[PDB]
Amino acid sequence: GRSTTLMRLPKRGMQGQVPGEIKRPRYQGVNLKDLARFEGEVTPELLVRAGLLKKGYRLKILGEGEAKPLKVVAHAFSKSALEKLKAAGGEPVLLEA
Amino acid sequence: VRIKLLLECTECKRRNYATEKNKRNTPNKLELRKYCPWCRKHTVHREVKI
Amino acid sequence: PKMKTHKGAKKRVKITASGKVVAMKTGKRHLNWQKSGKEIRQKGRKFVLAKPEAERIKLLLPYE
Amino acid sequence: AHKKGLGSTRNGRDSQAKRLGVKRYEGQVVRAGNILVRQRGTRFKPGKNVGMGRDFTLFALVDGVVEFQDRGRLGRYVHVRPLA
RNA sequence: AACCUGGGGAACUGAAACAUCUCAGUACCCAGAGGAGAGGAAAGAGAAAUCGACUCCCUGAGUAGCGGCGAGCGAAAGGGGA
RNA sequence: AGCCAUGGGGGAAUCUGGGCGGACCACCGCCUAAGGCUAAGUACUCCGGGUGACCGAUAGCGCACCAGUACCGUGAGGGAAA
RNA sequence: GGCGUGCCUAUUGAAGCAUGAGCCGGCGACUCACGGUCGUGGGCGAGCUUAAGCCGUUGAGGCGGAGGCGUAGGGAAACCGAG
RNA sequence: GUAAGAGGAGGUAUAGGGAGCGACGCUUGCCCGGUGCCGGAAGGUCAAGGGGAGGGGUGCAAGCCCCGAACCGAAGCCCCGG
RNA sequence: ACCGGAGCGCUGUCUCGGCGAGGGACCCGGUGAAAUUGAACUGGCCGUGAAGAUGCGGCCUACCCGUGGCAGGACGAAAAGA
RNA sequence: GGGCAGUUUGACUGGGGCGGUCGCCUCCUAAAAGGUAACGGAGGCGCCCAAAGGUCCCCUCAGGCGGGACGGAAAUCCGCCGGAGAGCGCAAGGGUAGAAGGGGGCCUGACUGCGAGGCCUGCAAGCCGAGCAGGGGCGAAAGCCGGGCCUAGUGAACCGGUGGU
Repeated sequence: GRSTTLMRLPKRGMQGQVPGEIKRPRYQGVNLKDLARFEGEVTPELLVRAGLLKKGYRLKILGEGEAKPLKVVAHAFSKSALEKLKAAGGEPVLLEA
Repeated sequence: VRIKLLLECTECKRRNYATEKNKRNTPNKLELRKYCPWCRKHTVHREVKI
Repeated sequence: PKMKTHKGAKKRVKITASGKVVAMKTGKRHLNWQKSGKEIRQKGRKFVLAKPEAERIKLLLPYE
Repeated sequence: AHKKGLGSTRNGRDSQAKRLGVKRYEGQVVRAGNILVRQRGTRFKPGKNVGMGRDFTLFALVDGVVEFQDRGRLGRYVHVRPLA
C-alpha cells in the first residue's frame, strides 16, 4: 500500500523543459595510458577509426600514461593531463583556423 | 501551536539565516537575538517573516 | 518488445558505478525549524541496498 | 441465542517496547563510539573513558575493554580501561 | 477478400479503488477513392553561412519530454540505405 | 505553451510585404503562406503459380465427401455428421 | 489362515456420511514473439558485432559499419576529470 | 425529436396538462422555526465582461508582450415577507 | 369467488371405519426409457474416528437367489446454498 | 439541476452490523537478557519554557515534636530531631539532594561545516556521539556548551507558496 518505497525524493535537476534538450557540445575524456599504446598522431578523425572517441564532438586528454612525444590533436585538454604533455608532447586547441 | 508559532531570524548586513520558534502570547515583542551566519563569525541577527 | 525505463525512478535515484543503488536521504521539507543542524546536514545524501535489486533490474535499457 | 447489552474497553493501547539493556562487558574490546548500556535513570554511571549522552546511555570513547565497579555511597560504576 | 484517405467514435481493462490519463483515436457505423491508397516540392528543417518533395526500411531510441511525476504514454532532427 | 490546424468575435499589408526559429522584445538567420496536379520506392490477399525440419479425417478451413447442406429460431444468427 | 481405512482435490488434519468421476477410446493445458536477466558453451579481445539494404544461390552464401556494447568516473547543473 | 418537425389541437381557461385522496353524508384543527414554492426596480458576495490608476522585460529610441488597482458588469445564494 | 365470529338444517369432517365400483397396480405375450451410477462381496450393537460407519477395533445375526410391499438409513437423487 | 450517466461508499471483529478501535509514550501481564499476544488489564500525547536554555558565585528538602500577635490540622518565624517519603512542567516508570532540584550575575552552543564508530532493524524512518575545524558565552582557573533528567508532543514522497544561490 505504502509508496513502493517511492518515498524517495527526486533530485534530478533540470529534469524537464519542453523544447527538447539544451543543445550543447559534448566533451569526451580519454586515458592517455591508452595513448601510450599507439604512436604517431591522434586526430579526432583517426581516433574514432581506432578504438575510442566515436564522434564525441570534442576530445579532452586525461588519465595516467607515459612521456611519449607526438602530435595529440583535439580541442580541450586536462590541466592535470597537460602535465603529462609537458614531459613530451604537443597541443592543438580548438581546431580550424 | 501557533501562539508559540514559528518564525525565523536573519542577520542584518544582507540576508543570512537560522531557524527558530516564538511565543507571541508570552511577552514577545520583537527579537534581535545574537547568532552566527554562514559567512563570517557571530554578528547580529533580526527576526522577520513567518 | 522494448521494456520501458522507469521514469520517476530514473529521475529520483542514484546507481553508483558498481551496481549499487544509492540515492538521497528522505525526510527534508515541512520540518527544519525545531531541529538540530544535525538533522539538516545529515538528511543530505543517502545509501540503501536489498531493493536495489529491483532498482537495477528495473533501471535497464540505457541502464543508467 | 439472545445477546443483550454488553460493552467495550479502553486499554488496547501498548507502548512500543524499545530495546534496552547493556551491550558490552569486561572482556570485550570497544573502540570509540560503541553504545554498551541502554537505560533511563542512572542504572550505570560512566567513568574511565566511559561516556554518557542526552539520555543516560553508556558508550566507548577509547579502543579499550570494559570493566565494572561498586561504590555504595556514590553509585554503580563502569570503567572502560584500555592498554598502556 | 484484404488493405487505404477522411467524417463520426465506445467500454471492458490498467492505474490491484476510481474521474484526469489507459485501453484508443482501437473496435464498430459512415462516406469515398484504387491498384495501391494517401501523400507530395518547403511561409520546411535546424544552428552549422547545414541541408534541401513525398511515401518506405532500419538506426536514432524507451532517446527528449509528457503525466493524480502512478499507470504508463512516448517524439522529430541527424544518419545509413530503398 | 510554442508551432500547426479552427468554432464564435474583431480584424491587415504586397518585397521595408511578410510566418517561424517555444512568454514576449532586440538581432541574426530560414522560408515565400492563404489555388491545384505527381510515377516509383511502403501496405494488402478474393485469386493463380511455386516451397515446406505444416496437418493427415476429433488434425486440418466450419466444410477431403453433393457445405455455408441438413437441422434449430419469427428473426438477425447458429452451426452437424459424413 | 496371518494382515489390510479405495484413487484425487482441499485441508492443522479425511476411509470419509466433504468433493470430482458409470466405464471405455481419442482432444485437451506452462508455449511463443521482443527486451531484460543469472549462468553456460564456444570465437575474437581493447576492442566486439553489423540492421535496413544490395549482390549471389535455388536450402550456397557473401558484401554491406549506419548504429548499439566496451575503453572513466564524480557532480542536480556549468564543469572538473583518476579524480 | 441533435434537428425539421411532430402530437397538444384545426381543441382555447366549463378547455388542455401534473400531483394527492377516492361515491355519497358529516368534516378537515395549530406550527412559516429548516426546507420547496410565489412575489419584491434597497442592498451583501461572486462570472466572463467594461475599464484603465499602477508594474515589469526588452530595443538607443519609435515600439511590442505580459501583469493589474479604483469603480461600473447578470443569473444565482444570502435578503424580505406570503 | 377478499380476512375473522356466530347459528340452523345437513352431511363419512370426525367417533371409525365396512363393503362395493371400474380403472391402474399383480400373472401371459408384443414394444420397451429415465435421472443416478468410483468399484463393490453392502445385517446389527457398542465404541471410536474430522465428532452421525455393513468398510475401523471389539463384538455382532444370519444357507444362495429372487417376487410383491412399506419407507428408518445409505448424511438418499435434482439445487458448484437464495 | 439525481432529469440521466459513471464511480465512490475502510479495515479490524470469537458470524456480521451497532457499541469499541486504529498512531505515539508509561506500567503490568511478560515466566531475572531482549523480545512476547489478546475487543487482556491500569493510565498518559498532540502541547509548554527566551528562559523551564547555556556557564560561573551559592543553598538543601517534605516532615516530626516543642514554642509563639492575627494565623492557628496547614499563612510566618524559631529550637532540636529529621538521607531522601520534598520538588524535579504535564502519565507513569526509571532516576536524582556528591543535583537534574532552588537563588543571582554575563549571556544566547534550539552554533556552522563534517562525523570516527555503535544502538535499532524487513525496508524505510527513528536512537547515540568522540573528535575535527570556524567563531562565540561564561569560568581566576581545570572546563562546560550542537536546547530542556530521559522515555510521548509526530507525517516519506509527489504539488505549490515564499526569500536567496
